[PDB]
Amino acid sequence: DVFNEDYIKTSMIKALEWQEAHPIFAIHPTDWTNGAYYTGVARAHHTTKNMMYMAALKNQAVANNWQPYTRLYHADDVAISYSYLYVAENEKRRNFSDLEPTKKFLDTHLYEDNAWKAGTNRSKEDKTILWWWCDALFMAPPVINLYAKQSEQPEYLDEMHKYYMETYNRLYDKEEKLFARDSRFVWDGDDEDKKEPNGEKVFWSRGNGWVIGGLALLLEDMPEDYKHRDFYVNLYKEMASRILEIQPEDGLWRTSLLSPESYDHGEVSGSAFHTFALAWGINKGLIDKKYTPAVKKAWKAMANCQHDDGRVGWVQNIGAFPEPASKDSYQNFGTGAFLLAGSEILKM
Amino acid sequence: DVFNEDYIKTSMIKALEWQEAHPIFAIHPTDWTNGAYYTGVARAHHTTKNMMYMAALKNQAVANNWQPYTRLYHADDVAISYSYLYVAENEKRRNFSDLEPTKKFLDTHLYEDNAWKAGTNRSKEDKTILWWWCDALFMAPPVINLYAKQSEQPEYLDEMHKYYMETYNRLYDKEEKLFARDSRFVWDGDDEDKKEPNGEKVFWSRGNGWVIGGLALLLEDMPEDYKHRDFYVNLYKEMASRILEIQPEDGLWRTSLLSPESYDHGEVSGSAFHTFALAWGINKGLIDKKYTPAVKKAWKAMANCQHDDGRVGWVQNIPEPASKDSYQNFGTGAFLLAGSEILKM
Amino acid sequence: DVFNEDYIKTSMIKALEWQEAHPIFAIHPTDWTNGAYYTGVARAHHTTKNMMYMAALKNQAVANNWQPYTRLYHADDVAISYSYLYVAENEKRRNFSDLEPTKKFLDTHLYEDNAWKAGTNRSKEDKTILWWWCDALFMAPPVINLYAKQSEQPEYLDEMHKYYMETYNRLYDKEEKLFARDSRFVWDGDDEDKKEPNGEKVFWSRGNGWVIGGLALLLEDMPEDYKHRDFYVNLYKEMASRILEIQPEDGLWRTSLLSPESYDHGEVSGSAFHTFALAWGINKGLIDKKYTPAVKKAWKAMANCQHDDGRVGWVQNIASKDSYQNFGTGAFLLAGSEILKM
Repeated sequence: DVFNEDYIKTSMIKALEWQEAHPIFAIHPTDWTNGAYYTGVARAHHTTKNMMYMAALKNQAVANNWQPYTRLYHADDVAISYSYLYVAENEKRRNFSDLEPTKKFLDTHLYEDNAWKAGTNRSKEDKTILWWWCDALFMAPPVINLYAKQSEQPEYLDEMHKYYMETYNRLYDKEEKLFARDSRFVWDGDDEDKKEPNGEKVFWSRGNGWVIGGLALLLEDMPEDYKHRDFYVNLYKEMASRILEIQPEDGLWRTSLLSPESYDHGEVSGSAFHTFALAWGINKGLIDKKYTPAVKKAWKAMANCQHDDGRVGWVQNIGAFPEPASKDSYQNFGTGAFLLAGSEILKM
Repeated sequence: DVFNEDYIKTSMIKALEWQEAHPIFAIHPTDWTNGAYYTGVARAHHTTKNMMYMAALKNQAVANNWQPYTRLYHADDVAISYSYLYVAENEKRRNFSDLEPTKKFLDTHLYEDNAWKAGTNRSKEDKTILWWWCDALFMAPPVINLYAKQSEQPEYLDEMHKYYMETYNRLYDKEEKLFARDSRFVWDGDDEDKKEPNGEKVFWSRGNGWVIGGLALLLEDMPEDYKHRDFYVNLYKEMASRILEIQPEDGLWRTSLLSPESYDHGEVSGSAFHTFALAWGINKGLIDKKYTPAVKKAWKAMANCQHDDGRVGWVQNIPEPASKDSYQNFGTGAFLLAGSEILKM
Repeated sequence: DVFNEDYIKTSMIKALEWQEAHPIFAIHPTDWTNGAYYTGVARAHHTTKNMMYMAALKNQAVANNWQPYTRLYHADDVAISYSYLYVAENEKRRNFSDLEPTKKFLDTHLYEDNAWKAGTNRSKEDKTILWWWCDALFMAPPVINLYAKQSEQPEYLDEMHKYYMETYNRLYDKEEKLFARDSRFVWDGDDEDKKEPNGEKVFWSRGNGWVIGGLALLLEDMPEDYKHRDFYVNLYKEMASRILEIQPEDGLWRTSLLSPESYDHGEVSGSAFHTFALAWGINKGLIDKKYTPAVKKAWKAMANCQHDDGRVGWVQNIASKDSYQNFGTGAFLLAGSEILKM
């Protein structure tokens, strides 16, 4: 019974236990894959207050010495600080959490020059603004926002806004209400554009999941009266509206948003970010309650991809565009997304 | 059959496995929560000799670089050295274990001045002697005894005894035969005496379980001829009689010793310390064998609170109400201590 | 149903998950027990390509900061570098893998003097050549061989061969086609001779498992035209023919190879090394096809010693249905990794 509150809490614990027994990273335990994963752990804790989530969060923060990863120009490398900030706020204990290494990262990232800001890169991926790919909008903005809030330094939000607007102005497709992953996927309108197998624009489900899930985390903690809030609220509603509209019949979004018929089964990690962001918006009254059944159908479909031992399956491995997954494929960020969806499904 | 030797062994291993897969700490892997946990893992090893226990003990000792935690005035931060001392004795490898950080801790703890010894603290907790709260008598005394034993330096015991007597003189209720947690729970006869709803003095089950289970560990290894040994033996027998006398009908002590009716279910960690200390005393001949069925009733109750995947449940946190899913690493340690003695009965 | 491809892949994943949940070492996570274990994990990845094996390999290499253990004269302390070289080759990723600590170890191990090379030791074990005990032939040669291959430095193979020949000249019993563990077990025809309860020479199953397993790994990656290759092929063929010949009825080698009657039950870790090496050679064409049933029978007997939760049991410590070791799980994964390919 996938909608039963104890079912959902037990499924969430089992997903945590499975992933804790299978640690994984792309390049380091402090990298974006674990940052996204522990961000989901953090929200699962926020909803259930179960000590086991907080144990895992504290475990990893201590093991990593409260360090972000080390490419200071690189948004991916600060995603882990969300978990650090969350524990610092929610574990009231002196001589324990340390936010200095996060502060140091953010100061360099935001205020120091680097090759990406300088716009001197000449590659296909076009690495000529700080956040030149859409996934960055999950990795850095929610951390800068929670940092600004906890430290009472609103100026970080201004710097966040400047870079978020650059990404938005480059990659947000105003006609389709979805983000291209990077400049390669923006159309010039001719026979050399990158297209899906059915000829449509490429909009990657997890790619857009990062953005919309980043919006839900952002709006969760951004001040009510922040001077640019309306910009974020409206982007969130526009993207939510499209994602709802293109949700496949069986409830799971495919890895390709506009060419879902290219895949035989839906993909869990992008679907989990959408279900998180959607359930969040319904719970906050930003999205009409009549959308509850669509958000529940996704939840049901993802719940049925979870193995008896807790593994969250049907997750596409690391990438930058639509690719297949299978029933045993997993990743820590995919467990993280499932934990995010569950943490909001529980509040409906 | 919860009394079958093979049932108990497989239960204890599952409790270890489940806790190893769910590591936890209050402030650090070397903190008292882990020191109590791995002291239960040490005693499980000592009874069963299963290589799985010793693997887990060596893994954390090496991962922690043999260090206790860092507040050298604080008995909680040396609890972890019990496991280190146990590995140094029982893992037969020269040049593997390092007891120097434990020695550095004990020398500063016992011989150098600090603000708790100075007596100037003005808090409600009254942190005006080294071991100003009763739980400290599980954390430091058993480690100082093992250290004194392996170093053959009995002066460490004399120093242990001095501080142990301060805690006993402040907190042991000679009429009730149980310990108050700290000065706040000691009655002065005035307006803010702390009472249970039934009017009785407040004695915490796990608080007393730290003390009596610490007494069993101490007497396990203290020399038969130590000058002060009788004092610990009679303390142990007095607390044991009272703890037996107040045991609830279903086997499990509640979090409150003199007001069990304030809780709707028994609590596992305190009960496990009592069960360990009581079983140990029966096996050593300090407690009369007629008390076996009661010790056994407690083991059965706790064995039924273990989940199928090994989780030891009904453990009150360091607080949310204790529930069937609630666990702690020191609760799994206490369950392993109990099992380690039930096995030898 | 132990021969089905699926049963085999899921058994190996269970063995991995059980071992990963039960970390163990003799003295350090980078010691030989773990080197053996991760070497099985790397071969399981090589056959299956399952991302789970690679996550475990990457995890331990970063946790250990790519360091072998610390006695540079000692072959045991470099066994963990096989997994590091494996990751470096197979995880295509910049500024991630580090082979400098392995290179430093091998340069000192192979090219600098030490007390064992100097020949001054005067004990029963006779620690007077670099690799004075046969297990060292699993620990160091495969790592040297893989380092030589990835660095394009065949001079490392030449130095490997010098030390391998020493251990061969001392410890390989040419009439029995098996290795003695060290000089204590070699006969000189006096009362000091060590014998089994039945009068036979002592040949240890795991001891020999290390050698023949080492030889499969070595032959897997040594260039085909390497000038010393025939020595290694011939040795591998001789050992494999004998180990086939002495394999007990129920499929499992006992701890003692010439006195299996001194034990009630076979032992898994040694068996799993034999099974890996024998299955490897059948697959490579070095061993006759007709020996498939004998290797299949080993795999089945081993498969039946795995608990439901993945534990590989009946492994003698450094033996009972419960007894396990990390290098026993490693040997099980090695065997599986070749059985899959038959």
